Amino acid sequence: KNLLLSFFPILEWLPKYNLKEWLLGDLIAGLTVGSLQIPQGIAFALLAGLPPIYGLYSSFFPPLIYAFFGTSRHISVGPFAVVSLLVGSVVERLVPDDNGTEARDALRVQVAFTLTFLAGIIQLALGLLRLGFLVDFLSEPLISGFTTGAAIHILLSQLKYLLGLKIPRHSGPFSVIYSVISVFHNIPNTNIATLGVSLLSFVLLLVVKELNKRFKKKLPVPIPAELIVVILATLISYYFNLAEKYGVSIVGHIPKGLPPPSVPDLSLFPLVIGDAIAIAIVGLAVSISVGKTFAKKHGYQIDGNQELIALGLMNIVGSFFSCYPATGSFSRSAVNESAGGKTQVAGIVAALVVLLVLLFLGPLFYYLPKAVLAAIIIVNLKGLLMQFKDAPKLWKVDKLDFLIWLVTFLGVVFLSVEIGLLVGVGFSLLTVLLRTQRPRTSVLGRIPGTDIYRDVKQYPEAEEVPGVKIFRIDSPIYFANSEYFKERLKRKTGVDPVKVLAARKKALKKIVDFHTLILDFSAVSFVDTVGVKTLKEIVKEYREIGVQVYLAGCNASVVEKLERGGFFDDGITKEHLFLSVHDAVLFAQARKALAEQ
Amino acid sequence: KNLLLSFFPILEWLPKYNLKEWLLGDLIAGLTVGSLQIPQGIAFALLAGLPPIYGLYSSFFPPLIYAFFGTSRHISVGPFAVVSLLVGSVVERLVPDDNGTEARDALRVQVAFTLTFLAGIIQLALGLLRLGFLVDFLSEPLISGFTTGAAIHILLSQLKYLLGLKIPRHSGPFSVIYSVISVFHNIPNTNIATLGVSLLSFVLLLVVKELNKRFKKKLPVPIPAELIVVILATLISYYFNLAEKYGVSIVGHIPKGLPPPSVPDLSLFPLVIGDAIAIAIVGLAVSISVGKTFAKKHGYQIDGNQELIALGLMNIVGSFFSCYPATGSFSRSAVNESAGGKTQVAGIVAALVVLLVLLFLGPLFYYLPKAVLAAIIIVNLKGLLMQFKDAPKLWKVDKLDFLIWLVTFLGVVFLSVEIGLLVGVGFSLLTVLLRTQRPRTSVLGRIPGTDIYRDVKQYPEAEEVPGVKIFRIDSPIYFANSEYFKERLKRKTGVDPVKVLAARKKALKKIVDFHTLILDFSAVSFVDTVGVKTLKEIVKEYREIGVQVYLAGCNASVVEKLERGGFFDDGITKEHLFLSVHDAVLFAQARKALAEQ
Ligand SMILES: CCCCCCCC/C=C/CCCCCCCC(=O)O[C@H](COC(=O)CCCCCCCCCCCCCCC)COP(=O)([O-])OCC[N+](C)(C)C
Ligand SMILES: CCCCCCCC/C=C/CCCCCCCC(=O)O[C@H](COC(=O)CCCCCCCCCCCCCCC)COP(=O)([O-])OCC[N+](C)(C)C
Ligand SMILES: CCCCCCCC/C=C/CCCCCCCC(=O)O[C@H](COC(=O)CCCCCCCCCCCCCCC)COP(=O)([O-])OCC[N+](C)(C)C
Ligand SMILES: CCCCCCCC/C=C/CCCCCCCC(=O)O[C@H](COC(=O)CCCCCCCCCCCCCCC)COP(=O)([O-])OCC[N+](C)(C)C
Ligand SMILES: CC(C)CCC[C@@H](C)[C@H]1CC[C@H]2[C@@H]3CC=C4C[C@@H](O)CC[C@]4(C)[C@H]3CC[C@]12C
Ligand SMILES: CC(C)CCC[C@@H](C)[C@H]1CC[C@H]2[C@@H]3CC=C4C[C@@H](O)CC[C@]4(C)[C@H]3CC[C@]12C
Ligand SMILES: CC(C)CCC[C@@H](C)[C@H]1CC[C@H]2[C@@H]3CC=C4C[C@@H](O)CC[C@]4(C)[C@H]3CC[C@]12C
Ligand SMILES: CC(C)CCC[C@@H](C)[C@H]1CC[C@H]2[C@@H]3CC=C4C[C@@H](O)CC[C@]4(C)[C@H]3CC[C@]12C
Ligand SMILES: [Cl-]
Ligand SMILES: [Cl-]
Repeated sequence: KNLLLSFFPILEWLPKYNLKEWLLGDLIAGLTVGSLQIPQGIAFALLAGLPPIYGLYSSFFPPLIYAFFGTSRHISVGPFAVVSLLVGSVVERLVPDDNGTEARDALRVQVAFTLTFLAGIIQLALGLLRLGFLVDFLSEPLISGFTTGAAIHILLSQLKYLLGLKIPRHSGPFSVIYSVISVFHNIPNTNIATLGVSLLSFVLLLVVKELNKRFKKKLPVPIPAELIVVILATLISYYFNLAEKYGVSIVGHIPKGLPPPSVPDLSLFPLVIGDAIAIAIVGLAVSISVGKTFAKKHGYQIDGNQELIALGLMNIVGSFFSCYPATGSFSRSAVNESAGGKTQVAGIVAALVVLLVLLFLGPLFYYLPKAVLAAIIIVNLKGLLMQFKDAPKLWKVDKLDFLIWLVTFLGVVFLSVEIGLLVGVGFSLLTVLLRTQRPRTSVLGRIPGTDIYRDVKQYPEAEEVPGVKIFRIDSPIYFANSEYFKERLKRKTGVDPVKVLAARKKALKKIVDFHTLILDFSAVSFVDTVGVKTLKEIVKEYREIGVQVYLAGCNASVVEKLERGGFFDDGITKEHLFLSVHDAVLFAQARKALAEQ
Repeated sequence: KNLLLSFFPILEWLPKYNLKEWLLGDLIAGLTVGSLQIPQGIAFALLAGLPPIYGLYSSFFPPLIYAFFGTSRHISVGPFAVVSLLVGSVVERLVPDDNGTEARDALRVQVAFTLTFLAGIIQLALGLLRLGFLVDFLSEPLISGFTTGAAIHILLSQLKYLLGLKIPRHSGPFSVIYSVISVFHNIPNTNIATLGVSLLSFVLLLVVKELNKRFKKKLPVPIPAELIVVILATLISYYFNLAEKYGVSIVGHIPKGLPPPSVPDLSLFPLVIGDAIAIAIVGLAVSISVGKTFAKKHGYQIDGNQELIALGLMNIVGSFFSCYPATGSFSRSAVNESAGGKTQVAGIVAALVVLLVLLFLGPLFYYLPKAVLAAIIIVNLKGLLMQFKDAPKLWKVDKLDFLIWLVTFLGVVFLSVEIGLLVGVGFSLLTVLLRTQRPRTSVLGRIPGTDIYRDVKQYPEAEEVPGVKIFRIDSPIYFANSEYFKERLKRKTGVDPVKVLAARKKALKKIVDFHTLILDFSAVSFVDTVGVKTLKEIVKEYREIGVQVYLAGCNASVVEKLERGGFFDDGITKEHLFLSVHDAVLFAQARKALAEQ
């Protein structure tokens, strides 16, 4: 049935796969992306505090399970920088660095699996409850700001490995500040051989990237830069024996064999639930952003809810099979597309390359220095840092879009990354109220010899109709802007009906221009409860000083809510609702005439 | 100057005060409200965990300082139920109940003063920075929900005092649940004499309230119920000697003398900053709500910012002079108005009544049982509990207004009161995005023999113009709803321009109805950055399949932001902006004719 084929997209898109003009392309793309996943896999695993094999496990399992339940065709899932950074924060916070090393690593990976599990379950939940419309509310400025901030943290973290210092640091409030001054203090304790292999690594990386970009193809597959750099570095550090002689830190023992099946111990559920919620939201945001971009560019559509179910299932299975939360990335996805990726066959191919390295190659990466991994992370951070090109653009167009970007960026750098995201999302939602809370109110006049009405301050041509005052608000009337609307009505019509009633009563017990106000509700998108209360007030007041109030332009939903809210018994009838300002005006003049006689 | 008179309203409204038809009324109102403040002062002081004299200090100082800097004329400030409940939470959390008693009380009141100070400073800050428009965003359902929840907590807290049990409880997550089952467990440990004086207290209160309400005036001032009940109870508990014989808990020693000048020790600033922020926001919300209600009803206006400055100064001075955060209340304000309050002279009068009780009367309230105070609190909780009459009303009109009320109510009862308020405010802001995220899109037709255009599905009369497709969205085009807008455009116009371009290119390299789309932007309130990007996409796509796109109805601000965002160089010129759908249609038909030849 259509439900089972929509809950397993693989069973629908796989039979249709034409093996002649696609298979070659997807195999090229898969080999290119596998060659890129291995080094980064290990690197991002260090950045999350886990042992190095978890990167390989996270590069193997997730892409498979996604290929099965996933709707996007150009996304590459795996271990990505910012999710790695969040997992790292949690692990070293629940497990300080102080037999002992293996005990610490066992508790570390238990925390990692609990994180993966809870994040998977949250993503899966949101997907089943059809709440995948809430990923719309994660603004593009919000995620730009967020990922740029996180790239500042990731850059600072990998400075220490890059010199060879042994600085402890935090990800807590203002931690960046004392972390960089910690690095400025301990720069005389710089290992020189570590700095050497770091700069050698960067030189080899920039040579290979520039060379294979500008120079002639002579290759169906581009040159895997990170892989050959990792290979050359481990060979050098094994021959010249850097580890024991010069004291250069290396990657530990990488074990041979498939992942062991594990169980995330939920004893830690109340400690890590906060960071698991942050991991789930960041995963959704970046995975679905990428999917949507490539889908638009290649002329197809992804389902947000099925993407949440896919990503959720991916992380839960990974949780059992010794992984840490995977997510879509723009860098791998760009590489998977530019290589000639057409389907999730490319993901399956990449995962087979990581698989053969998990089984066979394995402990050849013993003598790999940690400085080469830190350099790889930095050259891949280019992407996220070039998003500072967005703060001027936003500035030029919309200052509230600029502020969302700035608040999230500063939130992330100069407080926690979880707190940064929370503050950013709040401010993001507030900016809608801030746009609608002082709307654009106008008094309309008729253009001479035409049956259209427009603003009198903006179109001096338009004349007010005698006896008839027409006022138009250009916004919803809800709790934020209802007091303002009533005030601006009483200011631009130049009548306060309660002051006028007070004057008239006072004069009569001691012994206005218009007879009809027409509210143009064409632009009133919606009303809430406070809006309806305010409208009842306005109509009752102007009834008391003897002024009929007509509504000209209400949409169906506003009339229905005014009807529910009891607008239609305090003097106003549904015979006072007109279709256009003109019809209201005509009826008003006609009533005035037939009531004169 | 006008600044000094606006920063001290007393210096402007006091000289004008006419001593003949007001002074008598304000003195009656002041005596009525002083008589009501004394008992409740003490009661609410117990509910906040402080010693009983702090209620009297908080009933004396704040009303004075408010009379000086305050803009409202019917508000009565003092110690109110919900602020008392928040202060209490903080105190017993930072100071558990375990010489010893006086040491604990000293640290308790130090915490209380720090709370008052920080809350005052936050209110003052918001007022100076002209951020008093943010008190608009605190919806009426949000505050109804919140105060009703808090009244459930306050009611449960005063059950234990009312029976005479010695149950410990919390205000933490789900604390209500195990707190009520704690009371159900310990009901066999009920003191009988305590329950006696509790029920005697309630009987005297309901007798005096009903009697002085229905029966003949024979009185310029109504009968102060709470005061005479406190007096009768202390006399009974002193003669019959309840305290030592039957073990009835009593109010401690109430000291004679003016408050001592104190200093809030800011060693506790990082412990109590959260709860001080909650106290400041709840104070603003309830004070300004009351001020606005009575101002509307009596035909004047209050300044939100000057109210924040007034309330801030009030709490800072109180902080120094041995008080805890005061706020406006609807109950006292109603009583101050119904008694014949005209100005803040009534507040000054009330504070003089509390003053003479601080100096002279004082330790006569030694033998006052705590059960009488708990009964007074419960009969004053009527107000807040009768707000359950709001959940049906909201339900009937607007389900999102109903959900704001429910989420805040449940947040407050079944989690923390601070967390309840935070969750409520979030959801409150989200409901604006939820209303605007799937707006009402339409395809418009011309009414026959009329130059107006309306929906074709809703008005079958209207016919589409040949060659011209008119589409109208009835919302802002921002990040929440921009993908939807593009989708609904491509669905209701029945053309996907990228699919059409693909078909045409494919056909040409192997070997639509309309020529003009008119976007009616009359109801587009605003655009953000993502909106402009989407609009550029739409225009570029329909340029590629050879369809001119005109904008008919953009307001000034949208055109300016489209101009900034670079909308006006990808094929569209400012010569494609029309004033009305009709003008666009005419121009489109004319261009088509003159281009045919
Ligand atoms: C009661 C509960 C309260 C509890 C507390 C909670 C309080 C919550 C907080 C709420 C406070 C937020 C209020 C914002 C009001 C909106 C006004 C607004 O922004 O419109 C813009 C002004 O803004 C700008 O353009 C400013 C940009 C510069 C700011 C920092 C630069 C630093 C550079 C780098 C230095 C780095 C570090 C420095 C930073 C420190 C002008 O807008 P516009 O041009 O007219 O166009 C758009 C139209 N609108 C939007 C205005 C309609
Ligand atoms: C664990 C529980 C967490 C619950 C959180 C609840 C959810 C959060 C809700 C968030 C709602 C909105 C809060 C964000 C306010 C933005 C401020 C702003 O406009 O400043 C802008 C940049 O300034 C910045 O750089 C801001 C940096 C971050 C913002 C801090 C806000 C306070 C919360 C931090 C909490 C600290 C906690 C301490 C440690 C725990 C510039 O100001 P501006 O005035 O717009 O400038 C233009 C001038 N005019 C003309 C417009 C006026
Ligand atoms: C990606 C990031 C995510 C991270 C996670 C964060 C997730 C954040 C969460 C977000 C989730 C919120 C989504 C809400 C969707 C809006 C739909 C909506 O409410 O419209 C209404 C349906 O709603 C109702 O009427 C329901 C009312 C009853 C509910 C409980 C009753 C209990 C009674 C007592 C029992 C007590 C206990 C029981 C309670 C347990 C229908 O609306 P309508 O009639 O058409 O009129 C208005 C029109 N609109 C508004 C619809 C346009
Ligand atoms: C200290 C740091 C704090 C930072 C917080 C950050 C800021 C918070 C941001 C708040 C943003 C929005 C969150 C509120 C979600 C409302 C849920 C909803 O719609 O349910 C409603 C009632 O259900 C209820 O009774 C809800 C009760 C409270 C809501 C809990 C939300 C999770 C946060 C709690 C945190 C727990 C923390 C644990 C302890 C610390 C009904 O659901 P519905 O689906 O609408 O029903 C109608 C059905 N359809 C048709 C509409 C579908
Ligand atoms: C996409 C890739 C190929 C870009 C080129 C990568 C190499 C050759 C170059 C360009 C990108 C560069 C990194 C980008 C980011 C930064 C941050 C900056 O504050 C210090 C230099 C540093 C750390 C750069 C070092 C050199 C670098 C790694
Ligand atoms: C310092 C951290 C917070 C990064 C934030 C950078 C912000 C504050 C800076 C970076 C570059 C800046 C822009 C650079 C260039 C111009 C062009 C000029 O004609 C108007 C100002 C404008 C548009 C600047 C506005 C502020 C800006 C966006
Ligand atoms: C405004 C005043 C005068 C109302 C009348 C007060 C007295 C006479 C009456 C009516 C209001 C009543 C209280 C209102 C609230 C509740 C909550 C309910 O679950 C149990 C009874 C209890 C605790 C009531 C006890 C009796 C009570 C105190
Ligand atoms: C139990 C706690 C959470 C209090 C919340 C009460 C809510 C869920 C209840 C209280 C009273 C109820 C209302 C009582 C009466 C009616 C009239 C009927 O024709 C339609 C339903 C309607 C409108 C009910 C809807 C739900 C309602 C508002
Ligand atoms: Cl990446
Ligand atoms: Cl009260």
